[PDB]
Amino acid sequence: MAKSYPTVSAEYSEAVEKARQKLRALIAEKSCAPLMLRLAWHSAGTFDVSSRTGGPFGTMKNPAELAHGANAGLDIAVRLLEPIKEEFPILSYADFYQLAGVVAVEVTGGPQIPFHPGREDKPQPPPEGRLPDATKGSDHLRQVFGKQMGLSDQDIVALSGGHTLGRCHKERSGFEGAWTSNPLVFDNSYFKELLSGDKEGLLQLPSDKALLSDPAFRPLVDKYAADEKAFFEDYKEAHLKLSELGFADA
Ligand code: HEM
Ligand code: NA
Repeated sequence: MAKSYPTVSAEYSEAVEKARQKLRALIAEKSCAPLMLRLAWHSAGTFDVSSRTGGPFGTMKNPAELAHGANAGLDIAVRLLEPIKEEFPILSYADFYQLAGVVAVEVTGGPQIPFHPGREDKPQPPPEGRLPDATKGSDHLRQVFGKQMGLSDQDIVALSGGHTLGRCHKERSGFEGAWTSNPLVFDNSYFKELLSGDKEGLLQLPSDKALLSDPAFRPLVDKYAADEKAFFEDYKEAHLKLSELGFADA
């Protein structure tokens, strides 16, 4: 009951479904689901509840936001998706990029995240600096996910499982390597690798390691490493909330 979703026309809903189908095909055919999940997450994760600025309002299309250091490489994702967007002028960029994130999780075998249309494309990007610093720890994660976005500790650990997909690139973030041996498969391998420690061929960031030493985050790591179904359930709920920060709040 925290949300009151807006009414959109049948044509809008039809466009969402047709765009979803095109996105499912492109994301699978181009093997770019991890990048598209990162696109949706960096679009949404800038929300600060105290000012109601940032969030999933289409601003990743804005070159000034693409130029943020944390968004290096997301210009590639925007350009890859633009041919589909051109076929769906009725849709907001805000909805379109969140739909791409939901599709990225689906096509890699993850949970089916509900999707509710109607986000507006806002004119101003957030200030740079809202997203998490990979070199910091649990206090910082709580400032970013909790104080800014309004999400719970469970949400932090579940969403960190997005690193089950993809990898870091030296020219984008400056880190280099994948968290998992199967980076196109949405599963609980991220948490299993965290628990087994550093090892040749795989990466862990300081922010990942902070989940192991924190007394509230660690039981959640243990749970998700042991129980993929529980991870999928909590991930679905957290991704839904993330994708709707500042949107349709009652
Ligand atoms: C918890 C704090 C987080 C930190 C510090 C963080 C940091 C990073 C960094 C440094 C990269 C590498 C970017 C590059 O070099 O290409 C990355 C990639 C990625 N992030 Fe996170 N991230 C966080 C949370 C999340 C969340 C919440 C999600 C989604 C639910 C997510 C999904 C991804 C994905 C899928 C990639 C790989 C992209 C690719 O393969 O191109 N991350 N993250
Ligand atoms: Na994986």
